[PDB]
Order: sequence, then C-alpha cells, then structure tokens
Amino acid sequence: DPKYADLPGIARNEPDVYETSDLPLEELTSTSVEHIIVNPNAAYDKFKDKRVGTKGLDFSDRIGKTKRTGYESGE
Amino acid sequence: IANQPVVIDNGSGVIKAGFAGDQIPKYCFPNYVGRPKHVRVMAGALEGDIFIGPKAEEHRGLLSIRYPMEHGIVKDWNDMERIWQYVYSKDQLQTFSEEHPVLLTEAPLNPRKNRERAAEVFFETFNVPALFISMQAVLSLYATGRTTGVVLDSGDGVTHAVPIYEGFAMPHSIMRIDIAGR
Repeated sequence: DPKYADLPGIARNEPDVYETSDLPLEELTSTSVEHIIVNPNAAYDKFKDKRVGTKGLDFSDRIGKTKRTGYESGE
Repeated sequence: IANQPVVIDNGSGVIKAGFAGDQIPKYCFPNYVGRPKHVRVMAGALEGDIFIGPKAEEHRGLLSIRYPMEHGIVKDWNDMERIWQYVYSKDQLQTFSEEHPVLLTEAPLNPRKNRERAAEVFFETFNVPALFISMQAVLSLYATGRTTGVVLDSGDGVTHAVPIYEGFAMPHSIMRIDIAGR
C-alpha cells in the first residue's frame, strides 16, 4: 500500500490480472462377454470352510518321486 | 439273524452291485481308480486323491485312470480295497459290511491266490458275516431261467465257455483265454 507515494514509477489504474473468460466406461457393455459382478462376500462365504493340507509338498524342479501334486489335504 | 445279501459282482472292466431280490443292478460303475495327474493349486478344489465311480467319469481329463483287475486276476489289492469300500460307501449302498452276506463272482480257472486274498479282504478288512464266491456261467443260466446251456461270455478281459447240461457243470471242458474287450 505505501509503495505508491514513496516510489515514482509505481503507477495506479493498473489491472493487475489480465485474463480470459474461464470457460466451463463404454467398453464393458459388450454382447460378447458375460459381465460378472464380483462379490467378495459371496465368494468368501463359498470358500469359507475349505482347508488346504500342505503336509510335505513341493513345487520346485526336484525329481525324486514319480509325480508331484502339492496341496493334498483339506477338511 | 441274517439280512438281505449284497451281490458284489466283479468284472475286469465294470463292477456291478446291488442287493439280492432286486431285478436291476441299481449301482453300476467302472472298475477303475482315478487319481489326479496335475497339481492342486486353488483352495476349494476336488479332494480325496482317489476317485472311483461316476465322479471319475465326470473328471476323466484330470485323473490318471488305471485298472486294477487285469484279465480277471486282481493286480492291485489296495485299489480293490478302495473299490470295495466305495461299493459300501455312502454313495452306492450306504450300508455296513458287517450286516450283509456277500455273493462275489469270479471267472473260472482263476489262481488260488485271488480266492484266498479275497477271503482275507472280505473277512479281515470287511467283517462280513458270510461270503460265497461263485462262477459266472451258472449265474447267467439262473438269470435266463434255463437249466442247460453253453454259457459263452466275454467280459472286458476274459472270454470263456462253460458247458452245463441239466444243472451239472463239467469242470474239464472249461476253456478260458485272456483276450477280450479291454
């Protein structure tokens, strides 16, 4: 504010801001696929009581037995 | 005390079953054992590691099918134990082996070890009260209602002929070759 009187070249009637007028998905609806609504509650209730037995399993490239099938037991 | 006996008809490829006094074998399933080939990964897959019955046919591409009875001779006794338990399981008969007599069927001219081990299975694992191993020609004569005849059968693995005249079988004219359906 007092920079007008103490300084010579600080003019008035200056529009400080020169501006312009501040002027103001469809792929899932296909007939090919069957869109499924994912529900974590229903799927969680489905796989709620299904155990997995990991007693002595392997997945690596170890060849000692004939075959190798991990996740043997359940409930 | 005695109950309605179970007719556990064997077979090299198809094992029939059903209680006595019936007219249709209500529980027929192939005589093979299916165990998974691939690796179980997901949680909530098929469980059991041994699949016998219609479930095995339902998942043929997932199981390594192997027959335990080759040419009428049982080659895998453990698999036959599983199969006979499946016969008494809660999917085919839903009964107990301790409450029913067993009518087992065998092909003629079989090795004695099959009869002896079948006896030990049905009398040490299954606590069956009474077992009677019979032939297969005489039974077809009973089914047709005749008394005479040359029963020429051809199972999955054994073709044989047993000529029987007026209810009398001739144990020396029995031919048997191990060349059949399988």
